[PDB]
Amino acid sequence: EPCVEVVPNITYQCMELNFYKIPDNLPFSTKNLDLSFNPLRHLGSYSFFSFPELQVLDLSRCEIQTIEDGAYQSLSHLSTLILTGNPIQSLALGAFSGLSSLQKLVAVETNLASLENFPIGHLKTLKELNVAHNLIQSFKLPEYFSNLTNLEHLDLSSNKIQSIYCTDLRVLHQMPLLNLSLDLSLNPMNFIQPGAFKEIRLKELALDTNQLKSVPDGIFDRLTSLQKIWLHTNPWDCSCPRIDYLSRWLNKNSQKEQGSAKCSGSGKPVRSIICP
Ligand SMILES: *[C@@H]1O[C@H](CO[C@H]2O[C@@H](C)[C@@H](O)[C@@H](O)[C@@H]2O)[C@@H](O[C@@H]2O[C@H](CO)[C@@H](O[C@@H]3O[C@H](CO)[C@@H](O)[C@H](O)[C@@H]3O)[C@H](O)[C@H]2NC(C)=O)[C@H](O)[C@H]1NC(C)=O
Ligand SMILES: *[C@@H]1O[C@H](CO[C@H]2O[C@@H](C)[C@@H](O)[C@@H](O)[C@@H]2O)[C@@H](O[C@@H]2O[C@H](CO)[C@@H](O)[C@H](O)[C@H]2NC(C)=O)[C@H](O)[C@H]1NC(C)=O
Ligand SMILES: *[C@@H]1O[C@H](CO)[C@@H](O[C@@H]2O[C@H](CO)[C@@H](O)[C@H](O)[C@H]2NC(C)=O)[C@H](O)[C@H]1NC(C)=O
Repeated sequence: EPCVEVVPNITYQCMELNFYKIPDNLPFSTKNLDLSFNPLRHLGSYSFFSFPELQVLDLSRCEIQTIEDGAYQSLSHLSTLILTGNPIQSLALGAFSGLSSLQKLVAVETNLASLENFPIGHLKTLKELNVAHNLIQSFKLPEYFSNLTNLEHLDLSSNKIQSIYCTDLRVLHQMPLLNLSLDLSLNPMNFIQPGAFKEIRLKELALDTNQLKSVPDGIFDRLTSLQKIWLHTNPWDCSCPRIDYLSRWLNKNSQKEQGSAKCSGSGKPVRSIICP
């Protein structure tokens, strides 16, 4: 057997074994399958018919360019799907058909340019979507996000987002159950429009290591139950009264600040600024 048997009947590690096809020699009972670093290249319909009990499937760095309709149709119990580092160029509209239990979808560095085209609108069980390290230019969340009533973590870090506009979070405003962690850090973001966050419950908000010189007055005033926020490594303009709102807010909410937002040119912590 080429794969490593971690737990008999349950967990198999098939990493870097030059598989060009899904293995057919493993137990039907398998729950956890790691196929990372294999030249899989294309996933046809019913690729995982031998693995109906799968809960976790790792397809990281498998050179996958295309995923056909029903590629994972068999996988009614899959909770975690990992597609990190595949040069995906064709994702069929029914690519994720059958994934009735999916809670975590990891699509880091999958050549993703927009959420609009991304066929995940039927995955109502989804709790976490990780699309970090991609090519997304817009934070406008598509209408299908209203289907994702269990979403609690959205990672859009290391993308190509330059702005947050008011309309961007429109879909989320109608969703009271929401308790969302939102990572928008490591983006070339230099603009946040006034009123962009209106009373959403963002448990966590990361906007560090962007290109922000300022934020609108009152931008965070309507946030509900914010627990942690990252704002550091931005070129903050600490001239008064421009920095008045943000310095006041960070001072008051200092327990929530992770890391230290600092003034461009002086390095003084933004939370320590007091305008005359
Ligand atoms: C956002 O969701 C809606 C509906 O959500 C349902 O999704 C299913 C999979 C399941 O999770 C369930 O719990 C949700 O209520 C999507 O709109 C619906 O799309 C389906 C097609 O998959 C339509 O069903 C079809 O209906 C026609 C007749 O009307 C039949 O001939 C077909 O066989 C099939 O049953 C359904 O009508 C749509 N509902 C409405 C009111 O639009 C929507 O597509 C989705 N958004 C995205 C972009 O994914
Ligand atoms: C547990 O898995 C076995 C098959 O895997 C066995 O043999 C090795 C691969 C070994 O590493 C270890 O995983 C395990 O002992 C299942 O038995 C097989 O079931 C199929 C039908 O699905 C039969 O056709 C096979 O004859 C039979 N054994 C063989 C030789 O492969 C077994 O059903 C499964 N048990 C549970 C509780 O799910
Ligand atoms: C979002 O916040 C809500 C409100 O506190 C959390 O829901 C509660 O979670 C605790 C612990 O699991 C339970 O004791 C309460 O009964 C829950 N209340 C509800 C709404 O039924 C929720 O867990 C938070 N979400 C995240 C992702 O942390």
